Amino acid sequence: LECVCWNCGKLKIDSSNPKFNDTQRYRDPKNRLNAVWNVCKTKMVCDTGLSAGSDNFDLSNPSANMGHGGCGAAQPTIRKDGLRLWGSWKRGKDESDLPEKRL
Repeated sequence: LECVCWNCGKLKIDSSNPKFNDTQRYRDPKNRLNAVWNVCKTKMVCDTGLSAGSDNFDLSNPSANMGHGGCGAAQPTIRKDGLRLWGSWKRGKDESDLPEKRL
């Protein structure tokens, strides 16, 4: 659940991130899952393939602009409570907004 998007169900990360391929190197399925989850447990938003922060529009190599097609939905923080799972959404940078906690 942490590794997968909450709404579209797609992986939060794609081959775009070099760390993703570094994790993909692993042959054991368990180790691959551990690595991918370790990388993806920080991504709180389903990336839409548009890296915000790079203003250089390189037209020489269009091959590096095809995102997996994410929906941008905010991701929750998942915690274990006995036999239950709790998901806490956090919105924006403002600290006055209480996170939305749902079972």
